[PDB]
Amino acid sequence: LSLSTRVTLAFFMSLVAFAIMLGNALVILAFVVDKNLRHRSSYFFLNLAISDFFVGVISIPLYIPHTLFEWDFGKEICVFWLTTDYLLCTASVYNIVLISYDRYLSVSNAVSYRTQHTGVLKIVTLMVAVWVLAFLVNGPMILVSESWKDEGSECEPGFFSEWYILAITSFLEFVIPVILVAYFNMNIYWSLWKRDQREHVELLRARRLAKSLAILLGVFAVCWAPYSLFTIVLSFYSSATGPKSVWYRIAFWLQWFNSFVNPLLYPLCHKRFQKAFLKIFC
Amino acid sequence: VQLVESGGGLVQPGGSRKLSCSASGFAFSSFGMHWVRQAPEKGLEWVAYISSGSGTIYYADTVKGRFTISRDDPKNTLFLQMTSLRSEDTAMYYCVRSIYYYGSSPFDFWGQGTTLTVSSSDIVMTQATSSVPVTPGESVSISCRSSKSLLHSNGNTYLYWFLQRPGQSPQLLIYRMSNLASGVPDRFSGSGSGTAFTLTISRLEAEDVGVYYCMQHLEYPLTFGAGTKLEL
Amino acid sequence: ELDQLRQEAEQLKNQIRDARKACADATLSQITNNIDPVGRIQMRTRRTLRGHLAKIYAMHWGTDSRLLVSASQDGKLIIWDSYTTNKVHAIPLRSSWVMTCAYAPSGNYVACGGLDNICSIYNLKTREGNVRVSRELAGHTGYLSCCRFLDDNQIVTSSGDTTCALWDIETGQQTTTFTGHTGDVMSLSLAPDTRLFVSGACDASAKLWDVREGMCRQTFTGHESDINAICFFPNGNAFATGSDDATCRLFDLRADQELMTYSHDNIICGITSVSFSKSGRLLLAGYDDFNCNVWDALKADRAGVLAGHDNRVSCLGVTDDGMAVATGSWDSFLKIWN
Amino acid sequence: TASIAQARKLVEQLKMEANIDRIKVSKAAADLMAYCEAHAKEDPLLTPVPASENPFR
Amino acid sequence: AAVERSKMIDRNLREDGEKAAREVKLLLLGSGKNTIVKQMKIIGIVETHFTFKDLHFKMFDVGAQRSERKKWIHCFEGVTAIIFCVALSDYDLVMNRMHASMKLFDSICNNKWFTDTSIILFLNKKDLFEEKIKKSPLTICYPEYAGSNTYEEAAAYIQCQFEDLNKRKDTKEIYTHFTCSTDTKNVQFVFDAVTDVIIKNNLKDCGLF
Ligand SMILES: NCCc1c[nH]cn1
Repeated sequence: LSLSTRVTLAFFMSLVAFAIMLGNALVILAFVVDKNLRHRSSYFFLNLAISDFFVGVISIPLYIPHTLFEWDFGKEICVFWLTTDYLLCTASVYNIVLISYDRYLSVSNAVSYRTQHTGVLKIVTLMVAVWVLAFLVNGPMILVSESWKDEGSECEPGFFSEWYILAITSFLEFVIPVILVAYFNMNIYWSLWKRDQREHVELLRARRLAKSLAILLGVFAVCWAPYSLFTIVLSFYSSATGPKSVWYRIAFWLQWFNSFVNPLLYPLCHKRFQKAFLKIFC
Repeated sequence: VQLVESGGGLVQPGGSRKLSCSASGFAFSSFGMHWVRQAPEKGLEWVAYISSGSGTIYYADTVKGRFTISRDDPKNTLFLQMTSLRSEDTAMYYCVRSIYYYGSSPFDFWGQGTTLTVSSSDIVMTQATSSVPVTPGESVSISCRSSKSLLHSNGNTYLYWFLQRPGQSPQLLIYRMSNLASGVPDRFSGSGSGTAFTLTISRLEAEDVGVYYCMQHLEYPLTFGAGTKLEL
Repeated sequence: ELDQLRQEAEQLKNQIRDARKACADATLSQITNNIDPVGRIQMRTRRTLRGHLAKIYAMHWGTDSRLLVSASQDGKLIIWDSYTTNKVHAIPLRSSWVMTCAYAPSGNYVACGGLDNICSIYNLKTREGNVRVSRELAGHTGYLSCCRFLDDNQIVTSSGDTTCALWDIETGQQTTTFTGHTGDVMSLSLAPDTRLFVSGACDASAKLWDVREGMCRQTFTGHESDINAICFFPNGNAFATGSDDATCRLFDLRADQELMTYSHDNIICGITSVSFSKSGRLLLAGYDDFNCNVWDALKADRAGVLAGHDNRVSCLGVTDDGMAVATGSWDSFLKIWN
Repeated sequence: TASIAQARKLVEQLKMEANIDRIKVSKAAADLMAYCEAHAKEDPLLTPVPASENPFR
Repeated sequence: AAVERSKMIDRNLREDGEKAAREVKLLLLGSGKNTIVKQMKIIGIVETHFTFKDLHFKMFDVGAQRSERKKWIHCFEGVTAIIFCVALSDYDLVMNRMHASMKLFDSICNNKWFTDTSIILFLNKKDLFEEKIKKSPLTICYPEYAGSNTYEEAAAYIQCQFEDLNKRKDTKEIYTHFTCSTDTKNVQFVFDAVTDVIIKNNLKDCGLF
């Protein structure tokens, strides 16, 4: 490819990485500064922001020279990149699942949710469990499958050779999270709908709630389904390991785009975080 | 207000004892407690300290590692568990309550003490004399010295004056070198420069006789002066 | 005898207005125009006291110029060390709704009151190691909006029942009652000599009282809305009020008329608090638009702005040495400026 | 009979505050000006104080 | 030591805010307020604290405040809801009592400090209203009306003129309840209507609405 085109692509990808870093840096700054954001939702937003921020700081900057400028990763460097990337992505997915669970609890058991006393220890336990499961899903298989890789230098995880491992990983990191998020969002909508001139107001409010929940679920699914399905299909046809097509690379980038999108949906739509941002920026 | 201790007595060397200090009539949980001892006819010697809430604990190296200061706020009790009791541990240990906020008097009340007998860097504070004969109605001046300056950047000079009348426990007179304690006649006064301090008593009365002590609270371990006695 | 008696009232009011205008030779802005302007005042936030979890309604400096109390409707009355930003005390209150708080000029007591119609007195120098309730003054039928100690023994309070009262704290009874207002009394300010005080009420009038006698010496009008704040000039020959019509006014006690108005076209909000600097050259006013404006008190110029609060500034005080200014707000924060 | 009594009290008090003497505002305005020039030097907020004498740095 | 005292105070101040954030603050206005207060009295300003189904409520009755409400109404910004009490049986009484309640209801409902605060309307004394409606017409109160003499239609007309005074629509709800003194459902209705307020507050905070 031409040098000018490669430079342009590198600039665009660096811009994307900078945006991913910056949104989550703003979220973390607001959390640390306000000190009125010590509710459970705030801690979960902080966890998600940390995961997306470290996606921005590590994965994409390492990716740019490897792909566009042909920098050759070391074997240990490739292992580190793969482990960190998969851990962070699954951590973002599981943070979204935890946020959805928290909102479902707030809507379905509002009395118990409000009167319940939740110490910082339990919140930290939930966050650490999210990170631990995010690791357990992917890392223990990446490290084990590193041996399976052929002599040729390929930085895809080894288990890509076997399709059942890919299916299990996608099930534990995509299908179950999607089903849980759909269930929680549908239950939130059902709560509002059961609660519901004035009938026009109720209809409009229910439509807005449905639109918001559908937007969240659809963004998550659209970002995470393409690459997972592409990988599973190519592995089933034995094409997973080898040259990548343009559509495959776009599907690869969709997940990092989700990491970019998460700050603007969950934190930025919350009014307490909005107040914190306004105070900091004014 | 009342601090009453117990647990003293005669013990053989190598043993261990536990002293108690039950509080009565004040917000015990809001006070930092000290243990202060005074060997027979020698002088005062600070032992240890436990903060309000049990956050901080301090010891004097003479006893660090063998003692421990523990607290029981719900029961309003302060303990001193002592182990490996040498002969030098013979002394009258006192329970002293301290509270530290801006403007407080942190050595205001002392317990009655409990006698413990065992069978057979730091700021040095020196009191010039050990006995001063005088008659009632005459103004007297006591003085003591420090190694460091007790004057802080705050503008506070952490020097305290006590008075242990014959047969009684110490009573605070001056805190931070110029402030009269609560319930003491206004004839006492304190002044200094940072390393040289003095305590002036105008119109001396009969009951103003006893050993005067000058203590620094600038830094730990807390150190007492030798002790100046007023004779009559 | 109602119509002719009332006509006599109007005739005497007209005579009063003629007397005030007769003695008014020249406006204050004509003779003070020869003074050099203060210039520009930039005060930095030196401390930020953050322990309150609700709106802050009142604050008062101790005469030490280092200690200050604040009252929030989270039910707490906090004493601060403004040098080390430490918390000296935290006093829980029986009723959460407090609208005022005071510090005894000796430093041994703190007073507060609000929607319960009771002025409670707290002892800060108990031998048992805690702040107790020493007295509960219950004589008002309306909420308590201000209270200030004269000494450790007697205190004066304003109330929403349209009256001010002087109390004996040892007995707990009103020594004298000050009556004559028509609306709620929102603020009072003790004179430096503590023999006179001024009170502003919701009838847009300020009245000067004699503590020992119990009578109106003078009445001051001119504000178009409720007077929320009032403060004495340092020499005690004048006072300044802050009203809901987005104006502050300086009233002279000798001339018996207003001296100048501190208003700006871009300010369309009510004044919540007013204060003077140690030299009486700076009138510090808290505003409902979330910031405090510093006014050149002799030239009626805005010399600076203390814009550091997220909600409206409820209270405003200056130390007895003039070293610092404290501002509270509904954003739950007190800030010290210098 | 209550309304007239309230008005009667109003007239008596109003007459009392009319009888007092008033000093010309040009003289009383100068008194505020004079007090400010006398105490100007010892006002930390008006005349900025170095960071050594400032207890809030 | 002094700095360590300030931190111990912060610990207990912040522990008090957590406890005070788990309580439902209700502002009681109105009439029949004493009936409502005595109905949920399980445990200047009169504060009633009661507990129902694991929720702690604090009612603040400002009836004995003869002062300018403009001065202290903002003190109650942040309450979960306002309980407004109206007596149905007081429309032929005296200008008109039912129009004094309507004048006050419009004041608080459209108040700027209470833009997001839901109102729980209690239309009290329905037993005395159904006896006077058959005895005296409602035209004495509302000159414009059709269902001259019937409890169901007259009460519905009254309830409609209170919820039509609400100018903020979709910003807050009005939960109207018909209540005789003998009623034994009032606390449940407040709990049911408060739970709706809490849930809508959670979804609004998340930006979902
Ligand atoms: N979650 C597997 C790593 C990846 C795919 N796309 C972006 N990053």
